Amino acid sequence: ELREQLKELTKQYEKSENDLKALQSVGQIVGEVLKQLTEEKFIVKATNGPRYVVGCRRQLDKSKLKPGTRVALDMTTLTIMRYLPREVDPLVYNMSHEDPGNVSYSEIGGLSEQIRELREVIELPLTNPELFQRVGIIPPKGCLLYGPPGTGKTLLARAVASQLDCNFLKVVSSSIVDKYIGESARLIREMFNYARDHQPCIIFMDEIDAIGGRRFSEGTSADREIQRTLMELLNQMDGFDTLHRVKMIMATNRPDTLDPALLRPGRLDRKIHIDLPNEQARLDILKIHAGPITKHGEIDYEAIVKLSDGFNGADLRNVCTEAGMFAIRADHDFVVQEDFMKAVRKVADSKKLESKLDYKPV
Amino acid sequence: KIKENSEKIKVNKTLPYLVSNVIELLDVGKCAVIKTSTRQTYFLPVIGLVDAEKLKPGDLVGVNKDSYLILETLPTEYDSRVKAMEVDERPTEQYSDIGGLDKQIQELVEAIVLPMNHKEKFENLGIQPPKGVLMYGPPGTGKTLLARACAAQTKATFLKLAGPQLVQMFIGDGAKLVRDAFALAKEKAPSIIFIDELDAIGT
Ligand SMILES: Nc1ncnc2c1ncn2[C@@H]1O[C@H](COP(=O)(O)OP(=O)(O)OP(=O)(O)O)[C@@H](O)[C@H]1O
Ligand SMILES: Nc1ncnc2c1ncn2[C@@H]1O[C@H](COP(=O)(O)OP(=O)(O)OP(=O)(O)O)[C@@H](O)[C@H]1O
Ligand SMILES: [Mg+2]
Ligand SMILES: [Mg+2]
Repeated sequence: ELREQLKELTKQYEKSENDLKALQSVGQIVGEVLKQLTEEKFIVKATNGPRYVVGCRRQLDKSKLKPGTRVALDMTTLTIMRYLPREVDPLVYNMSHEDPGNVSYSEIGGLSEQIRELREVIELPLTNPELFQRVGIIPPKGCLLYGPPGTGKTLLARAVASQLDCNFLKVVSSSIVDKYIGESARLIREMFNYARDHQPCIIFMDEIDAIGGRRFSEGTSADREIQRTLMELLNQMDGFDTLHRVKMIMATNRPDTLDPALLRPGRLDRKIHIDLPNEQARLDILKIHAGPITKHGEIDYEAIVKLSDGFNGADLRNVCTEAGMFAIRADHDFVVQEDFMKAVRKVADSKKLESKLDYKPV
Repeated sequence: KIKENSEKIKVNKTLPYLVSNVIELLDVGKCAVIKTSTRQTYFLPVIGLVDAEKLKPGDLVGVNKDSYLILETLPTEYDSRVKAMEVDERPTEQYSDIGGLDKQIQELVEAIVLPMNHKEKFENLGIQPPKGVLMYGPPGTGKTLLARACAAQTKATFLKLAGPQLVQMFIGDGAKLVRDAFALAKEKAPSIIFIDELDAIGT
C-alpha cells in the first residue's frame, strides 16, 4: 500500500510546491506606453491614471512595445516587465459569448423578405466581398430592425446569431450604461475595438432607443452623459476611421424617438420593418407554434387567422399557450379547435389594453 | 513538508482579502489581468491558489492585499438592495382569506404555480407555460393581497421588487438592479418576481 500512498503524497507534493511558487509571486500594474525617450526611459501611464517615466527590463524587444501598447510595470519600481495584447473587457467577452439558443430560420414565420434583407446586409458581403467590388459599391453596414412589440426582431437576431459563423456581439443598449464618468463611451469604444480586432464581426444592439434616443437641448446631466455615449457610438460607426467587415444590427420598437444622426443612411443603412403578421404570416406563425401541441381534431387555422387580425407573433404563441391552458383546465391531454377559438378570443380581449403601435422612423 | 507548506500557504492566505475581478485570462502557462475594488488593474503572472480553468472574465475573486495574488473565488454580487427585496419570513394568508376573487385566483395560481409543480402536464401537451401575469385592478380589489397569498402558499423563492425601488439616479443603476434581481431569481430554485405598482417603472 506504501506505493500508492507515497504516489498520492508525491502528487500532492507537486501541487503544494506549485502553490508555494505561485505564492512567492506578486502582481504587476498594467499600463500603456505613450512614448520612448532614451532607450531606457518610457513614458507609461498606469490604467489608474498617473503617468510616469519608467525603465525597461532588458529582454523586451523595445520594437514590440510602441505607443499605445499595454505593458506590465513592476509594482515597486514601475519598470516595464512585459508587453501585453489589447485588453478585452469582461463585458465585451460575455457580449461575444452569450448563447443565442439554437434558433433556426425555420422558427421565423412571415419574415421572409426581411430575413433575406438582413442576410443580404450581413452574410453575403462577408463571404463574397468581390461581387460588390465589381458592381462598384461598398455593401451596407447597418441594419435597423424596427417594428411593433413582439413582431420578431429579437427572434430574427437570435436566428442570425445562431446560423452565421463570423464573430457576433450580443448587447442590450441599456446594459452598456454605467454611472461612472465616460464609462459607457469607453465600453462602446472597446466594443468596436474588439470588433476591429476580430475583423469579420457583427454587433447586435437590442432596443437601441435605450442609448440612441434623441438628443435633448434641455436635458439633465444623465441625459448629457448618455448623449456622449450615443455620439461615441455614432463616431464609431461612421466617424473618421472607416469600419471594415464590421456590421451593425439594431432592434427597436420606438424608432420615432431615435436620433436623426443615428437613423442617418450612413450609419443605419437599411431600416427594415418587422410589421405585424399579415394573413399568411399569421398562418405560418400559428402553424409553427402549434406544431408541437398534440392536436386531436380538425384545425381551421384559417378561422384562427381570421380572428387573429391585428395580432403579433407573440400573441399567436400566446394563443397556442392559452389553448393549452384551456386543455389543462378541462383536464384534457390534447387541444381542439374549440380551445383554439376560445384562446384567440381571449387574446383578442387582452389586446384591448394596448396603445399606438404603428411607430415609424423619420 | 505538506504540513509546513500548508502552514506557509495559510499564513499568506490569512484574512482579510481584497475582492477583485478576473477581467481577462491570458495565455503566456496562464495569467490573470485582475481588476481590484480599489479600482486598480493588476496583471498576475501566476493566477494563484485557485484553478486557472475555473476563472472566467468578470467573476469575483479574493486576492492578497500586497502580492495581489488570487486566493479564492467568491459568490456573485447582488446589490444588498436586490437581496433585501427577497421574501424570507413568508406571509401568512391562505387563499381562503381572499374574497370575491376566485376566477382571478384560479388564473394566477395556474399560470404561476402549475408550471412549477406540474410541469409534466405542459411537457406532455407540448406547450410553453405562460410567462408573465399582470394583475390590473382599480385602487382596491385584491392584487397585492393575492400576491401575498401566492407568496405564502407557493413555497418557492419569492422576490418582491415594487415599482419605485428600481428608479435611481446614477445612470446604469436601476438597470443593474433589474439585472441583479432576475439573476438572483434565476440562480435560486423556482422563483416568482412580484412587481408591485408596475406603472412607476413601466410608463
Ligand atoms: N415572426 C415570428 N415568427 C415566429 N415567432 C414569432 C415571430 N414574431 C414573434 N414571435 C414570437 O415572439 C416571441 C419573441 O419575440 P421577439 O423577442 O422576437 O420580439 P420583438 O419584435 O423583438 O419585440 P420587442 O419590441 O418586444 O422586443 C417568441 O415567442 C417568438 O416565437
Ligand atoms: N377580495 C378581497 N378579499 C379580501 N380582502 C380584500 C379583498 N380585496 C381587498 N381586500 C383588502 O384590501 C386590503 C389590501 O388591498 P390590496 O393591497 O390587495 O390592494 P391592491 O389591489 O394591490 O390595490 P392598490 O395597491 O392600488 O391600493 C386588505 O385589507 C385586503 O384584506
Ligand atoms: Mg426584442
Ligand atoms: Mg398594491
